[PDB]
Amino acid sequence: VGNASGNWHCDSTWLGDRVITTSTRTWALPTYNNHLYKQISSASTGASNDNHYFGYSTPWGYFDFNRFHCHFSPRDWQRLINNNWGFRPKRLNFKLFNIQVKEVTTNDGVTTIANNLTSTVQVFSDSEYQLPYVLGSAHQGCLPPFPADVFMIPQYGYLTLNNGSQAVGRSSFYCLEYFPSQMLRTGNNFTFSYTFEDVPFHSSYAHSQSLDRLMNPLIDQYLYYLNRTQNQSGSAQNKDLLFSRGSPAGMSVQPKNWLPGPCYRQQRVSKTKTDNNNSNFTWTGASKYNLNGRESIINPGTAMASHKDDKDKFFPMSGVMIFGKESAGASNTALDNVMITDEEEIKATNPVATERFGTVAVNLQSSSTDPATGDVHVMGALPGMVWQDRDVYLQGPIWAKIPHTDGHFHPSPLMGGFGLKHPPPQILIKNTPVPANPPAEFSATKFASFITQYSTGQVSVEIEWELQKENSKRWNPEVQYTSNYAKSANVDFTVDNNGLYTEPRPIGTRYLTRPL
Amino acid sequence: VGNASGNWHCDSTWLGDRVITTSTRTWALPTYNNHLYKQISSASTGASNDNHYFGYSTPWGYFDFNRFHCHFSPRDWQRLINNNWGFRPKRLNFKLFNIQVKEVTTNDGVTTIANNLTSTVQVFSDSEYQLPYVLGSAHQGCLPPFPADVFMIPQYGYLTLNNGSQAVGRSSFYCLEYFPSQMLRTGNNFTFSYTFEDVPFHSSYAHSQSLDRLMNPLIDQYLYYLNRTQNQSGSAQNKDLLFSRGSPAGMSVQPKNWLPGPCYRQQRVSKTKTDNNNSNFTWTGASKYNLNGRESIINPGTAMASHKDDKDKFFPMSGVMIFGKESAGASNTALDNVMITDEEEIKATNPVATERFGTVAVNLQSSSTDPATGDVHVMGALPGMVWQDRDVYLQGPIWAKIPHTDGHFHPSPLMGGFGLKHPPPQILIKNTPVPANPPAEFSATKFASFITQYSTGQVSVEIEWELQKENSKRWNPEVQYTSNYAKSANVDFTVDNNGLYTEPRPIGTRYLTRPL
Amino acid sequence: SQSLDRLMNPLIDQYLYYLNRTQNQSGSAQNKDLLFSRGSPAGMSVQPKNW
Amino acid sequence: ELQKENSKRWNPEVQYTSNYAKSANVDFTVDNNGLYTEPRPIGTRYLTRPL
Amino acid sequence: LPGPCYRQQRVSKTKTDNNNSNFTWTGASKYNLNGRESIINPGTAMASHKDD
Amino acid sequence: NLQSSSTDPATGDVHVMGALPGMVWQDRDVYLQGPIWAKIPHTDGHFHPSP
Repeated sequence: VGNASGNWHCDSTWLGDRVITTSTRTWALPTYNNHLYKQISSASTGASNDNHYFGYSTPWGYFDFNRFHCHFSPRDWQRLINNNWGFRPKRLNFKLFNIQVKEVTTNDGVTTIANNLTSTVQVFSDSEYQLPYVLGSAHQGCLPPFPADVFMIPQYGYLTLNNGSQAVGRSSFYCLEYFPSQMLRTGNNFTFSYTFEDVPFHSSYAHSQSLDRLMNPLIDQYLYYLNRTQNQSGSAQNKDLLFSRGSPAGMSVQPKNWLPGPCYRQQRVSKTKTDNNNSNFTWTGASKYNLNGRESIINPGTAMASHKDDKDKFFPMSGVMIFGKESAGASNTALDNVMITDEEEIKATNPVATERFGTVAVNLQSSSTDPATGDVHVMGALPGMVWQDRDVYLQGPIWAKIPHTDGHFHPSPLMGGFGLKHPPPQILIKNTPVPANPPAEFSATKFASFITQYSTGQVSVEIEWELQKENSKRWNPEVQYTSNYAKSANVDFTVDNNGLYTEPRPIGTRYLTRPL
Repeated sequence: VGNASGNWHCDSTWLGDRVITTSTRTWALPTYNNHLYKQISSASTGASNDNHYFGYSTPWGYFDFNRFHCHFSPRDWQRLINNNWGFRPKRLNFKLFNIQVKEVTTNDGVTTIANNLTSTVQVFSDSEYQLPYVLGSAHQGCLPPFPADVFMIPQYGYLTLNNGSQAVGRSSFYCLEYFPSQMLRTGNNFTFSYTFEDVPFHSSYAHSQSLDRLMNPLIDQYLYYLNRTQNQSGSAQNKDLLFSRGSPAGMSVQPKNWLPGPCYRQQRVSKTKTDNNNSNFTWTGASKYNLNGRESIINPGTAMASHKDDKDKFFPMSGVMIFGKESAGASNTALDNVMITDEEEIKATNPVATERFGTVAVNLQSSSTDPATGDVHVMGALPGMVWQDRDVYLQGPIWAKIPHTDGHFHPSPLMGGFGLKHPPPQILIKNTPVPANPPAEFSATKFASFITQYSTGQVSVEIEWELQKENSKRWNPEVQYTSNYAKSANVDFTVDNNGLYTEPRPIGTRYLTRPL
Repeated sequence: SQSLDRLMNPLIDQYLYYLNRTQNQSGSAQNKDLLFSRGSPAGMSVQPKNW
Repeated sequence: ELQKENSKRWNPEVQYTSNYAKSANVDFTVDNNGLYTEPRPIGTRYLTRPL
Repeated sequence: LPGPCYRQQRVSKTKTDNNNSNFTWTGASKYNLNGRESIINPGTAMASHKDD
Repeated sequence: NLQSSSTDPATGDVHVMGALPGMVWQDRDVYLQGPIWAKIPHTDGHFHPSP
């Protein structure tokens, strides 16, 4: 009661091929739905057969830290980037301590808050993945990137089989109260350990060679190919068949061994509105998939390059990660209030999201006006493909539960990060309802007179990350993320005079190089 | 919760060649910056390119006892002085107990304070010197020289590379929340031990001989020197060269072996305004150094004597330690509200801050009107120099972190005291934020509704001081600091009818004598 | 990350004083007098340093 | 013998890097005539530490 | 860099080459210590004469 | 001084130095009839305590 339940453990430790990050934040949890489960749907709303949903709202909250900046600090994030070809999660240690349940009452303008010492808050971990996993969707409410900040616990809500604002019979309704949970008073605590499964290192490197440019620029090939089918000689046209062998002179015609990654073309958009086509093609123009009638737009889809060459002003309509900007709005907001990621270090293996994959024949030439070369806007597969995946970001996601089905393909989370069959389980928390003064005679009616109260406390999260040191005999210097040494009124990743932490821009992880 | 976390340990123990002082004070710590870090600078203010700054304000407080009177009592300070040639710090024991976190609320004039039993206060020690050390600067907020007094914990604030109210890229922003800290409830406590590094004893002695007066006043020297170059004989002038050997008759011309300490002349100022020159030369006249454009005045600089001979009414414009006077103001204030220290027992080795170091030749005499003897106002170095350092005072500083660079010189803190590569680390303390009642639906916006509350408690500090007994065969009595045995209405170092502790005047440490 | 002249805490004053003004303003143009003030973030170039 | 850095500096550090921009000549290499050239001198002071 | 230096006045052994007057005191180099200043004998280790 | 449109230079003779990192010097030679030792004054500090 009068004894601390835990200490403030927050720091980072660098150990050769491993790094350990520990974060601690102060949280606050209010009573949700007034201790009630509620049925929710898109019934009697803006409608739209492509936005219908059916689920439930639980009085439970949940802890989430699926954002990198929850663990690594800007400086740490830098050290990782400039010196490591890759990294991965390993172990996990979750702590919940210093439970403070506060009771609140108001009257005639007077609002006084008191301590309900004899109160409990329930906690449990869905370590069997029996409940709907909602951490895969980049939602807000995670641990504040700034340690001194205080946050609220996001409310838990799930969805089920819906048929246009109307459920089916095979739909599932889950009750979190049907789970064994540990009740904690002001002097209690809650600990939990997790072990990440074996997954490939993240690509924190950028290729030094393009898939199409691997051969030796000094030696010819012992292979030949159809050079000219027209045959020049002074007769304008005379058919004939001629062949030639590859050479540094013509690299685009040499026989390769592999092919660029898959491709699902999207529409292009210029940052300068003055350069954009008119009309509102946001929806009617965007690329989307059709799933049981209701079709959904495609966010960062197939890992494709954002822009080509110098044209750094273009970007996929919905093929890039876009983060907020502290003060940014919810609906309006212009460019100067958002941050668009630039997937560029992928142009060496993956195609460009806006342009075509390639060209394919469509007919024969038997006395027919050949050819028929048609543009390809959607590929996928083909034995021999080689591609990079989407890069992760400081404020970007971390992991995502790989849907349990009969099959999948390169289960890399399209939003970036790691795909885990068994990811860090959901940690659910809830304030125990404390009924107010009951009547003086029995009433089998559902009780509804509860004492309004909330709870606060700290929370620690320790994660051990396995690194992968770089081994390159590259002679010339490397590209490194650095801060503008120039004079400035504001220091990047700090606080303003009003005291507010702002993240200047998103940061990738691909700066060091490696031969393809 | 209902059990004391510690006792009131405050006393002194004299043990031959060692003395142990233990102090205990009651502290109070309010929430700073509303749990926020803020960017601060001299942007949009009185300007002045010599007063620009750029730093940050932390919600953290800090414990400081870098003042002698925090440990030694007036009587103790006397015993030390009258009987010891020197002394030094040895061990350190810091205790933090009886944590009392109080919660406060106000409404319609009504202000009631309550106990938040289930609350914590964070504490940690920068034992790796990773954070900006701000104890070197004689700031206020230390432990009250009077035990019964209660004090507040000073707020922590640091500065970084600034370019005229505008930072650079190489500037550093530190977050104290990124440090592992121990959280304490009402029944918890915090202990810490430190070991002072090996440093020379402080000079608690005054020389019995002047550097220029060491030789035997009864014996001549076997060395000669140019006595007269004019040659008298009745021809008014006749060149010639004559030599003579040293003698008690002429001591100022005898060959010595050493030289007085360094010197950086300052302007002189008389206590009697009527004797002072007109105008405001405080700035345009004072001595200062130029560091990257912005120049800063020089406080107690090179250890030089304050006044010479009888002229005890003069003092360096900025070469002496000046303490307040309890009721003294901040800007105005006249002589009768300040206390100026008198560095006098140093005239035997060190020069006078106001006068010149000496005279130096500036040319030859080859048929040229010699000499050229020019005054010296700045010296430093020279093999053979010997000097004393600035004396410490009862209310004066104690230690100071020696800046980590490639080199330094006699790293004695100019303000006096001891120079420590690894000084007593900074002890930072902070009230854990307790969020008020949150909404009923999620909001990823930065939380800002906190329950206002403060904390109080005691704090113990034990320090073992190594002494250095005196060994002098001096026959005649010594000078001792004593109290005016005469009748008086007020007893020195006590309290008035209104109950207020006042320190009559500053006290040096140099009373006993020792042959040079 | 810090300049020798800029180490002190930009939030706390100093318990040390120094000769602030030797001219003394009051409406008599010039009137000598001696006045002192203690260091402050307001005037860092006049605060007592250590090195 | 090296001396690893131990700084709890939050914000990124200044690092020596190569101009990622397009260029006809790669720094610290050889020209068509085969001659090694060193673009410019390089210091060693990029990382930071509290004074 | 060469060692420290505290220049002194020069004197020729041949009086005929010396400047007039008695600069022995008013010309010599000395330090000031608490009012009473004292001449400087062999001070900073400096060479006596140069070249020939 | 500087040279900004100002009649430079200003090269002034030095008659007193001392210190400066990088200095190297010899000490006074001893003589057959010369001194031998000398007690180094006990103070807070000194510099190359060669008599």
